[PDB]
Amino acid sequence: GLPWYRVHTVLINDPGRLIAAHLMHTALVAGWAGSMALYELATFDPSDPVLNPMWRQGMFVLPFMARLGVTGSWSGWSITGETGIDPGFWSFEGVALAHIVLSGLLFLAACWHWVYWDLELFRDPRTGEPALDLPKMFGIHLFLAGLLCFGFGAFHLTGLFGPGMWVSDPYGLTGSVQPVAPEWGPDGFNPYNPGGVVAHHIAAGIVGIIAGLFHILVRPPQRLYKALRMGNIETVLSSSIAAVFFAAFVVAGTMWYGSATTPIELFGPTRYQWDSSYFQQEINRRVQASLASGATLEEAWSAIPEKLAFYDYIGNNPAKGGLFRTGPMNKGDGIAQAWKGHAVFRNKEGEELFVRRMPAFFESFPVILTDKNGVVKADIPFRRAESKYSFEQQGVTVSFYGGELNGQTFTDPPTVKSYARKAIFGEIFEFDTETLNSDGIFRTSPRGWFTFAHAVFALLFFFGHIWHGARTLFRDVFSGIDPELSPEQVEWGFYQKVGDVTT
Amino acid sequence: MEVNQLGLIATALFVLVPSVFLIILYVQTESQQK
Amino acid sequence: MEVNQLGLIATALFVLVPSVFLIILYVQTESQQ
Amino acid sequence: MSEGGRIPLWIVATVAGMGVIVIVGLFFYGAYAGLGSSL
Amino acid sequence: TITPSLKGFFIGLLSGAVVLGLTFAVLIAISQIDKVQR
Amino acid sequence: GERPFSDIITSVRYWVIHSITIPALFIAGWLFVSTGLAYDVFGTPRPDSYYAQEQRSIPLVTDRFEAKQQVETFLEQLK
Amino acid sequence: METITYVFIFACIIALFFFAIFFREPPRIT
Amino acid sequence: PLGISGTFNFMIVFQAEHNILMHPFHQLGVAGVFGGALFCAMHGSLVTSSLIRETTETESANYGYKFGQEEETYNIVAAHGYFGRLIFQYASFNNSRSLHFFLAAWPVVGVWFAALGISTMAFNLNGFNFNHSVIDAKGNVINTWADIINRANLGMEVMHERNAHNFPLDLA
Amino acid sequence: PIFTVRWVAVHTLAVPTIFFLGAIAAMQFIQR
Amino acid sequence: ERGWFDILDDWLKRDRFVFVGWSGILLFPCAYLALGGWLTGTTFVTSWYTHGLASSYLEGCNFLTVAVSTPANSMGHSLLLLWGPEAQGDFTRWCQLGGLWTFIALHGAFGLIGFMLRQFEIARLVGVRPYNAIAFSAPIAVFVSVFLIYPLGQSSWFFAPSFGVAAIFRFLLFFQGFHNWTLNPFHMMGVAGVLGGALLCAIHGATVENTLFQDGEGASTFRAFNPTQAEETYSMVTANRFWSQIFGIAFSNKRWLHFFMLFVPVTGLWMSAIGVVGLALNLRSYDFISQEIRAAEDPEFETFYTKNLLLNEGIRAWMAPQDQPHENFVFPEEVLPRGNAL
Amino acid sequence: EPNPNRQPVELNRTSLYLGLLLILVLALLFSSYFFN
Amino acid sequence: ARRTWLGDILRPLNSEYGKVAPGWGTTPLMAVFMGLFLVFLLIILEIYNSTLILDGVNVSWKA
Ligand code: CLA
Ligand code: CLA
Ligand code: CLA
Ligand code: CLA
Ligand SMILES: CC1=C(/C=C/C(C)=C/C=C/C(C)=C/C=C/C=C(C)/C=C/C=C(C)/C=C/C2=C(C)CCCC2(C)C)C(C)(C)CCC1
Ligand SMILES: CC1=C(/C=C/C(C)=C/C=C/C(C)=C/C=C/C=C(C)/C=C/C=C(C)/C=C/C2=C(C)CCCC2(C)C)C(C)(C)CCC1
Ligand SMILES: CCCCCCCCCCCCO[C@@H]1O[C@H](CO)[C@@H](O[C@H]2O[C@H](CO)[C@@H](O)[C@H](O)[C@H]2O)[C@H](O)[C@H]1O
Ligand SMILES: CCCCCCCS[C@@H]1O[C@H](CO)[C@@H](O)[C@H](O)[C@H]1O
Ligand SMILES: CCCCCCCS[C@@H]1O[C@H](CO)[C@@H](O)[C@H](O)[C@H]1O
Ligand code: OEX
Ligand SMILES: [Ca+2]
Ligand SMILES: [Cl-]
Ligand SMILES: [Cl-]
Ligand SMILES: [Fe+2]
Ligand SMILES: [Mg+2]
Repeated sequence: GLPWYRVHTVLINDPGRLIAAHLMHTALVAGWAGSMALYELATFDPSDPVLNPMWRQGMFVLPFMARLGVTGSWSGWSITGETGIDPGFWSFEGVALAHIVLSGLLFLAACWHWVYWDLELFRDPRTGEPALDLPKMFGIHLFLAGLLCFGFGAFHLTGLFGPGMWVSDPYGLTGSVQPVAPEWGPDGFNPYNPGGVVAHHIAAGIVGIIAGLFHILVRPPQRLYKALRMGNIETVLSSSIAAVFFAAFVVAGTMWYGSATTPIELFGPTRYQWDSSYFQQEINRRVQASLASGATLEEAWSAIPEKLAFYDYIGNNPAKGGLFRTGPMNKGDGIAQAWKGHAVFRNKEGEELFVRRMPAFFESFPVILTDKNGVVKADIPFRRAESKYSFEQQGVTVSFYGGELNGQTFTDPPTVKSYARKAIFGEIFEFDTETLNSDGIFRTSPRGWFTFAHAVFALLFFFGHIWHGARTLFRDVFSGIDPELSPEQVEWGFYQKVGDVTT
Repeated sequence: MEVNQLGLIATALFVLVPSVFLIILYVQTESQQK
Repeated sequence: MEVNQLGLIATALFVLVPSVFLIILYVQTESQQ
Repeated sequence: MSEGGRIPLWIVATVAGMGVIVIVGLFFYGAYAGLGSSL
Repeated sequence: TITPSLKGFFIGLLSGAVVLGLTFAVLIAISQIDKVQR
Repeated sequence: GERPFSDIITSVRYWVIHSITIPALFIAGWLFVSTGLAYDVFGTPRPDSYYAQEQRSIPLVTDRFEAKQQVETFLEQLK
Repeated sequence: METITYVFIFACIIALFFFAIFFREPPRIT
Repeated sequence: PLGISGTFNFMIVFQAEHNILMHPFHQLGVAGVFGGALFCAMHGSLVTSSLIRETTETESANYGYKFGQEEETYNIVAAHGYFGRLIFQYASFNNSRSLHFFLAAWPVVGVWFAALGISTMAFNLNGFNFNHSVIDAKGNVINTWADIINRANLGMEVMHERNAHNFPLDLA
Repeated sequence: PIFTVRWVAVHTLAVPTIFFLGAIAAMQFIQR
Repeated sequence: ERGWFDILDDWLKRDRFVFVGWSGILLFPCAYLALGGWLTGTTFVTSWYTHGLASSYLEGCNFLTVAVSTPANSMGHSLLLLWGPEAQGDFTRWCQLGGLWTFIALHGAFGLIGFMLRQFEIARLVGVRPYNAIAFSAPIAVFVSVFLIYPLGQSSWFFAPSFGVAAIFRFLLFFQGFHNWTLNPFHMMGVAGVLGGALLCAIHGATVENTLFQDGEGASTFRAFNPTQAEETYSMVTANRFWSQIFGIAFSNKRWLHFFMLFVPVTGLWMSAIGVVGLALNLRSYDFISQEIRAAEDPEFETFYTKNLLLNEGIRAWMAPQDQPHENFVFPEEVLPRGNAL
Repeated sequence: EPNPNRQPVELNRTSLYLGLLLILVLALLFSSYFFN
Repeated sequence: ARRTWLGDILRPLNSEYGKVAPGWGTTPLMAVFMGLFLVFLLIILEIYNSTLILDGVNVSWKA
């Protein structure tokens, strides 16, 4: 009989049951989307988009609904923190309901096509054998894909007939769904320009319509039909798998580096924003502008939004997690409650000292403080007997500006050392570690988890492409080579051209 | 030891679902006419 | 709700073990001549 | 002439091998002198 | 406005086309001279 | 087909040709180093060119787009 | 519960060794 | 130690105390097991590539072989003709006896050398030491990748068995 | 002038190899 | 008059000492440039400006210590094209900036594509199934995950492996100290496939060689085989009985045996590639949370797992300042973790 | 009408033993990380 | 086989199985579009990589 890894090949010459199987797969995927959204709604806390946004809570499909304009709940909240909004039917709950109903309808259609597999449509009128004209099917489906792609760009993303898409300022403070006009200049190919996303779908959509019409109306060259085995449906499986692993690598890349379609309020900040101190630079720029205008130090730091400070914290860096540290980021460091304010460290002489921040590479990191010129001025020693830079020897204090601890100063060395240990993570926050029984160990964000799954799946699908591409091009020898393979074709000197009996 | 509480069900289903898949296939192979 | 931590594995095996027993028997019946 | 076997293969192999021994020996000498010798 | 890196892009592009063009012209030329007998 | 390698390298003609070309290539490679040209083609420091006489800092490149000028500056500091 | 789980899987493996050796499909020359 | 993490502990301490990575017998060991795995995949794929057709599209090709049959089940001339063109003709084995001797010899010899590496570093004849081997004209040490290995080895050395050493040299 | 693929392949490897070996030989006499 | 494409196809597929094929148009330039780049760099090119390291024969390194090192961390994931905005056409600067690293990695990647395409092309011409090509997907998955995906998840090419013997050793130790890579179950499956593959190689070769039929009079038995012969040269029946009695189980199907020899090392390498994709994101198997909770509360609880984390912490602190020079780490002596005396 | 594309499925005893070994050993390997 | 109303409507769209254009057909044109597509991918890759840097194209969150 068929071995276990070949059971599904019974569909190769049965178009009706292949459609049924594809219907069942589609029902399962849509049901997953609906189920996933319901589970997230049952667990999502909407009360604080500043310090407990979705990406702290392990939300995976919630950001994809928000990306395209579904931002509100039938229960009255919005993911931007509004109250008393009417989202209409197309709330998070409505989207989930729609997918569950779709799943059921697809399931019923699968049953029908499985029972009534022997449709005259699937037979070649000439031979009476099962037959799919795959070249024309490609044209039909490409034309349809072009129309949907165009309409998505021209009506949905523009807001012309639809909600638009999520856009934000460069620091992810004021994101919202907005209509977006196409960008038709070279900045349309900038991955951080959302107008390029709109222009892409308009232009690529029109191209897909034109190419679709071409592939509907023009037959394949005999040379290409033969060489790509266009009568063999497994050729389509090979090149489709290749297209799909290409796409999977691309979405993994744009998720990890960031783009207009992976905004930080939906998926969390990138690792590179920590690497380049992106948020720390903007915080310092605002502080210095406040000071230049006459603000006191307390005022300058108090003018920094908690949300901005929270981005400047390594517990939100997606490169700080672990493969088996499961669940939301809140399960690790806790549910963030409030910024404690900016810690300023000084030695007994009064010089400001700066805690050396932890790089993403390091599970643990020492506590070392330098002056503005990078000279080491204090640390927490390991060996004590020859310590020279201890906080006790150097009289290190810490003062807080902004946040909960604004205006307070600590001098007790263990307390000063505890704050310094928090400062290697960037800005310091107070966390609720009890509600989830958090363990204090960093986890990655949806940005991290999406990237991992899609890079892994992309690589695995490379094998699938190779496998089915081989199966297509070597179909005649799938069960073995010619029982009487002429030694003249495999031994040297007999033929001038390899594998050519006429040479 | 404070282990993950879902570790037990995860391991149990990891063993049982594919093992049962194979047992089904084996037994219905043995029962086919010989 | 503070439910018993063993409730899940208890319910899962309670369903799965006898259910798979029946599926094994059904399938090898179908495959008989 | 292009005729093969005029120069016996065993002499070719012996001479080539000794050349290899010489060049590799020079490299080991260089490990103890000049750059890379730690001195 | 053609930036230096755009000029560099064109240099890379033409360079690659030349390598490929010459490769195929040579291969085609050799294959036309040195034909297989049937 | 082509002649076996064992026929080629045991022939007088092969060794007449290669008693000239092999030593010539060897000596050219020798001179490529012994004249110091290899240093300047590849930009490799000579033993007296890793550091200036008193400098204690390795000339690590820190700027992506002016790294070219950065190396050029590091080299003029050797004086 | 973790120790029981580890020892259970180990014990199943040892049982499988027993069946795979003594209750193998016998090699037959045809 | 007789355990999985204990094995890694043994390996890391061994690297700190013997620089085993820089020992040529361990390098031969790696060539043995990397090469053994490569030739395993190679031999497996070449014989599988040349199975003689004995089954239909829905049967496993393994049923094309009957235990104890007198005829070989694959076409070694076909396999050789493929492999000789992949590299070059003389790089391939056409003699099954030479081929299978090679498959035995390569991993066995390499692992012999692996075992002799451990058994001779057992008496503290250790891996190559190129620490500070490259020096500039004044005498500044110019680091190489060997010096970076040394920095990692030092971290292993100073931390292992953190309460056991009272005197400055770890002499066993 | 009749070249073959084998001749070309041989010399793309052999010619640089001898040149490189002369270079590495000379390096053995460099002093800091 | 057949057309130029078919004339070219003829010449490309002529039976010659080294087969060319359409795949050779990609394979031979890229493989040659990858190999030539490595030999050039390890012979002549420094790593002073990218790493503060000497790395060539010209500088005094030996075969174990030469390398073509990765570019400086400040280059990011720049393609570092010779004509690109960093080297701006200057070959000398390009070498000093690390351009040979991306040169070798990228030409090597396309060379590996060309080689697998060659395996398909030759298999199709001689009429065998392309399992050899399928087996080669494991080397490709390893190369792509380790030399491309891993650095692309990190801050820059700088943390990719550098092309050298000792440089690769450093990469191993970095992965222990920073990733606890030995604890990773995907690496463990990789180890199982490589060691199991080496085991299968040795045991199969030895078994054939010790169940040979006497097919000649020589005491050296290699000559008593003819490639065209119909009969098995060794006794499958005797081999099966021996292993059944020694080990408990034995192969009985020669086709399954050889497919299993493909399956085991190929699957192992694929699993290791998956773990490295995780490490690209620092998604490590670094800790067991239950172990850390117990150890943090109970200072008498110790396992080999906690012992190895102390080793890792030593590795990180002692190697990071010279291994990551762009970080400008200064770790005063007093902060370095050290046990007693050492 | 009966579908002519159906085929019986098979798993012989050796394959059962091989599969159970794979599953049980994978479980023995991954369970520690599931418990964490 | 079973005829249906929708099946009869769709019949012409699945009626030219195996039909081909002679010889090389539109292969040369296809090759042109493939070449253009390759260059396009190279452009967007090098813009994202900052190997190709264009006036007014700031590849950053700040644009
Ligand atoms: C006004 C015209 C217009 C505009 C403004 C856009 C705008 C855009 N296009 Mg679109 N496009 C258009 C017309 C347009 N397009 C037309 C007419 C077509 C033909 C149908 C296309 C087909 C097209 C494709 C195929 C792609 C775009 C993409 C994009 C986005 C590029 C920025 C980016 O993030 O790329 C990121 C992607 C890249 C930089 C390409 C990477 C190429 C890889 C490296 C090649 C090798 C892949 C392979 C699997 C190897 C993996 C190895 C790895 C494991 C190491 C941007 C939104 C890209 C996109 O969707 O990004 C999200 C994209 O892939 N467009
Ligand atoms: C693209 C896939 C994908 C991604 C990126 C996410 C991402 C996320 N999920 Mg979701 N989820 C998914 C699919 C996905 N999910 C599916 C299909 C289901 C139904 C099962 C769910 C059900 C789900 C629930 C119930 C929850 C999440 C949660 C989360 C968040 C934490 C995830 C975590 O801890 O993983 C941890 C990752 C692992 C432990 C990795 C598993 C590695 C496997 C076992 C390897 C197996 C190896 C194999 C056996 C070897 C074969 C070898 C052989 C071939 C030889 C994160 C945002 C959590 C959350 O916070 O929600 C608010 C949460 O509670 N997800
Ligand atoms: C669009 C994607 C796609 C599709 C439609 C197919 C379809 C097919 N494959 Mg291919 N393949 C793919 C991708 C795909 N494959 C990928 C990504 C890989 C690498 C992982 C492969 C590697 C592969 C091999 C080696 C073989 C096939 C074979 C087949 C044929 C028989 C399938 C079968 O009976 O399995 C039956 C499967 C089971 C009974 C159990 C599988 C359980 C898996 C291992 C774990 C469970 C997965 C989980 C339920 C869902 C995950 C989904 C999502 C996360 C991706 C069928 C044409 C076979 C063939 O060619 O026969 C002639 C064959 O030998 N495929
Ligand atoms: C087939 C063999 C082959 C392949 C695949 C590569 C591939 C590569 N080379 Mg190598 N190289 C080769 C042979 C090859 N090379 C040879 C023989 C030499 C010696 C001359 C070199 C010397 C070399 C150097 C010195 C460098 C490279 C570099 C590179 C990389 C960048 C190349 C690039 O961006 O080109 C871009 C150009 C193209 C892709 C050509 C496009 C041709 C298209 C298809 C024409 C179609 C036009 C279309 C119909 C109309 C569009 C018109 C347009 C104006 C709108 C890439 C990995 C660079 C590198 O590695 O950086 C680290 C680098 O610095 N190569
Ligand atoms: C019939 C009907 C109905 C109903 C419907 C429904 C109710 C449905 C549902 C559906 C559903 C409710 C579905 C679900 C699905 C799910 C799924 C499909 C899942 C899957 C999963 C997976 C595949 C996973 C995997 C994994 C794991 C487990 C671990 C980790 C790793 C991974 C991720 C791989 C209505 C009334 C409408 C009407 C019409 C008719
Ligand atoms: C990069 C580049 C390029 C290329 C170049 C090339 C292609 C080169 C080549 C080169 C070469 C191609 C070289 C070679 C060399 C070689 C050598 C250097 C060798 C040595 C050897 C030895 C030393 C041996 C040893 C041994 C062994 C191994 C084993 C046993 C025996 C004995 C011990 C003897 C171009 C221009 C395109 C562009 C720019 C960039
Ligand atoms: C939680 C674990 C759940 C896992 C669920 C596992 C699903 C397993 C489904 C296996 C289905 C097996 O499908 C079974 O195939 C066999 C042949 O192999 C069919 O059997 C058919 O073929 C055989 C042999 O030609 C005939 O003797 C038999 O009369 C005929 O009906 C059965 O009619 C079908 O029931
Ligand atoms: C207890 C030492 C003196 C006070 C030091 C406070 C550092 S900050 C402290 O850090 C904990 C870990 O993040 C958090 O859980 C908590 O919210 C926070 O208050
Ligand atoms: C290298 C790109 C491959 C594109 C192939 C296009 C072939 S084009 C094709 O070529 C034939 C020659 O073989 C001619 O007979 C024919 O007139 C011409 O149109
Ligand atoms: O035990 Mn286990 O490790 Ca051989 O060194 Mn000394 O002793 Mn202890 O230290 Mn290092
Ligand atoms: Ca607690
Ligand atoms: Cl230890
Ligand atoms: Cl001591
Ligand atoms: Fe064999
Ligand atoms: Mg020297």
